[PDB]
Amino acid sequence: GAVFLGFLGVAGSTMGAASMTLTVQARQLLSGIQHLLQLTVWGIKQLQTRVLAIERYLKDQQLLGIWGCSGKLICCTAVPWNSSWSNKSQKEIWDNMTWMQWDKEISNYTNTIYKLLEDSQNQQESNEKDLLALD
Amino acid sequence: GAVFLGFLGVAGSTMGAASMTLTVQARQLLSGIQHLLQLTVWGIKQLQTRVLAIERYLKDQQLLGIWGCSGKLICCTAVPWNSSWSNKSQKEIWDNMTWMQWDKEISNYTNTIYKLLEDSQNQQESNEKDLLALD
Amino acid sequence: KKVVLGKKGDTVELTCTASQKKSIQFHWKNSNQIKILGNQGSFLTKGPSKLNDRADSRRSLWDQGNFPLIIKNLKIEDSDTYICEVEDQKEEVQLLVFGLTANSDTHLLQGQSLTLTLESPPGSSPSVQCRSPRGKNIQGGKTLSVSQLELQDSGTWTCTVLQNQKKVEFKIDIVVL
Amino acid sequence: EMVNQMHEDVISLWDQSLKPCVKLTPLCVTLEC
Amino acid sequence: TSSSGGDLEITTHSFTCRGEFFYCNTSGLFNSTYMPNGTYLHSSITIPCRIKQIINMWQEVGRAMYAPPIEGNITCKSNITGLLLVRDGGTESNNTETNNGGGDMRDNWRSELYKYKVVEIKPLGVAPTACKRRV
Ligand SMILES: *[C@@H]1O[C@H](CO)[C@@H](O)[C@H](O)[C@H]1NC(C)=O
Ligand SMILES: *[C@@H]1O[C@H](CO)[C@@H](O)[C@H](O)[C@H]1NC(C)=O
Ligand SMILES: *[C@@H]1O[C@H](CO)[C@@H](O)[C@H](O)[C@H]1NC(C)=O
Ligand SMILES: *[C@@H]1O[C@H](CO)[C@@H](O)[C@H](O)[C@H]1NC(C)=O
Ligand SMILES: *[C@@H]1O[C@H](CO)[C@@H](O)[C@H](O)[C@H]1NC(C)=O
Ligand SMILES: *[C@@H]1O[C@H](CO)[C@@H](O)[C@H](O)[C@H]1NC(C)=O
Ligand SMILES: *[C@@H]1O[C@H](CO)[C@@H](O)[C@H](O)[C@H]1NC(C)=O
Ligand SMILES: *[C@@H]1O[C@H](CO)[C@@H](O)[C@H](O)[C@H]1NC(C)=O
Ligand SMILES: *[C@@H]1O[C@H](CO)[C@@H](O)[C@H](O)[C@H]1NC(C)=O
Ligand SMILES: *[C@@H]1O[C@H](CO)[C@@H](O)[C@H](O)[C@H]1NC(C)=O
Repeated sequence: GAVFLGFLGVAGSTMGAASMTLTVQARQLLSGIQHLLQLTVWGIKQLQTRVLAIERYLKDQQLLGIWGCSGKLICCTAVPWNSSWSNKSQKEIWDNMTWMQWDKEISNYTNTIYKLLEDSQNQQESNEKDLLALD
Repeated sequence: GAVFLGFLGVAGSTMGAASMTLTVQARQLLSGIQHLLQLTVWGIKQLQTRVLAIERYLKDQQLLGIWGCSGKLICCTAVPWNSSWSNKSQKEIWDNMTWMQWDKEISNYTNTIYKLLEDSQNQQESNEKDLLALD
Repeated sequence: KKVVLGKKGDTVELTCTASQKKSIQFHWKNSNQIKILGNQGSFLTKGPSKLNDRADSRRSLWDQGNFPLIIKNLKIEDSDTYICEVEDQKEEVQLLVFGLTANSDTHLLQGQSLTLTLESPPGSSPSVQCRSPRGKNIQGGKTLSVSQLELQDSGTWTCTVLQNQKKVEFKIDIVVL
Repeated sequence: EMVNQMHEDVISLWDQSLKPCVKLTPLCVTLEC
Repeated sequence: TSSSGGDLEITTHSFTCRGEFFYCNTSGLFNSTYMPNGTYLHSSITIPCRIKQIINMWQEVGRAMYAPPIEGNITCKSNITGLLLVRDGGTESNNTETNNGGGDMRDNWRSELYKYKVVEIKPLGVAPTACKRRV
């Protein structure tokens, strides 16, 4: 995906391609089985990138936290979809609109989904207490 | 464990030893309660290691993801064991074959277990939908 | 099996194969495994044998994985199986070298006789097919002789000996006066 | 093969280390005999 | 009992000083027999090993041509760690035994690395328990 990250697919490959290259990125990195006096500064600048990679990585890989699947690579949410948002089915979805040209179709619900998602997380917290109010 | 990682036991100590030093690594790091003009380059080389530590750390500490226990330090899977694989019980298991000489006994099921494990993860996904097909 | 032959005065070539083509460790060792010639990494261990004075090899070829072995100025005692054990197999050449001469040394006369002697190494069952400038196909074993030796017999004689599927040519020089 | 690695490190070291005036090294390119 | 000879570097004590080496014959220290006594004799006294210039390479087959030496006044000391030997063996022998020589570096620096065995970590480990999930 051109960088240490974006590592769950290749551009132009439509959705299903990237979605499945998830597991093969896993399975491919699972087993593991001249230098100038001022190369210093290149190494240096080389450093940041990797850190920042992990940093952002977490930074929302973290805040998949309030989204209920931090750390991992694959959510499934619990919200009712609004056909007003995309109105498409997996067939054309995964095989077409090579994502970069996919999400622009929904460039606006970008935060409405975060809305509904954290909302259902709080929904779960509410039902956990409802269920615990007796035992 | 000789490095920032491998930090859940000591070599030669058989399994039970390392398995329990897990929790005491936790409990021991919980509370927290000359320099040459070219020391630069040693610090530099010192850097990578720590990053790469976290990097690999995650990199599959991450892909404990598809294994259903990423992030953490201790899984319990959900698969039926093949006595053909080791045919041993915790008693000798944990007290003997100081792991380095333990896993070589099963140097081949290395990926069969990943097989069955991700397989049961997908098994859970399948049962979640079966169960949700009505309500 | 793959033999070689010599002429008691010649050299000979003996072959060693290698698949890595890489100059890996070979050693040349005779029947009961004395060390004769050996690649020690990038070096040749002139073994402790009868051949501490003679044997050799084209040295460049090793970085190709073809390791040779020569036996210069063969005398009938250098006649023996060898072996090359490059990586996991022990290719065996077998060298059965001889030579030959005639009885007459400098002086012959017309109507006289001459005989032959072939200095075979032990264990050989050869057959000497020998020629003449006059077409005297002396058909027989070792000791080839003829009761007729004439001025027309002048000129050397292409003598030959078959030792287990090969031969090698020979002078029998004939000079009068 | 750590030993081979040290080996090749050393061979790397020796040549800018040591300067052969005129090195007569051999070569052949495959042409069967 | 047998230093046949050949290329100087396998037999003679060949060692690097002034960048060059000291090449003598099989006359020194190479001789003694052992039935319950040695066979030699009895400060800096003598042994005649001299220098060449046109050397062979331990590295890759093929000659080399070095420089005329320095005027003089050189010295080299040492601390022998050990020795490099193979029986001058065979099947001509009757009850005397002889050892005889080394020129392959891959052991010349392996009387120092029998210890060092490089390994990855395989910090992902498998073991049995009684762990299985909800159905
Ligand atoms: C892209 O086009 C090629 C045509 O050569 C096709 O084989 C490939 O499947 C297309 N990409 C996707 C994701 O379908
Ligand atoms: C989304 O769908 C729900 C029920 O399907 C509906 O109540 C809500 O108004 C919809 N919102 C949008 C923006 O379509
Ligand atoms: C929207 O979804 C409805 C569902 O019945 C479908 O019939 C219709 O074709 C869709 N329209 C568009 C523009 O996606
Ligand atoms: C993707 O779109 C092309 C045309 O744009 C269409 O032929 C194809 O069927 C679509 N994908 C699927 C899965 O139908
Ligand atoms: C969807 O996003 C685009 C972004 O340009 C915006 O213009 C559009 O108004 C959004 N949809 C609706 C219904 O407003
Ligand atoms: C290893 O042997 C020592 C004896 O020196 C013993 O104290 C120790 O318990 C053994 N290791 C384990 C893991 O029991
Ligand atoms: C593992 O065990 C299951 C049932 O316990 C069995 O069906 C399967 O064939 C076994 N496989 C191996 C490799 O032992
Ligand atoms: C294999 O498992 C069976 C189960 O009862 C046990 O009886 C047997 O001793 C085991 N054999 C080995 C070699 O572990
Ligand atoms: C481990 O093996 C040793 C020797 O085989 C034995 O003394 C010890 O009891 C074993 N461990 C257990 C838990 O039985
Ligand atoms: C188990 O692993 C070893 C590793 O050397 C391998 O040789 C063996 O074939 C494997 N078991 C089976 C049944 O193949």
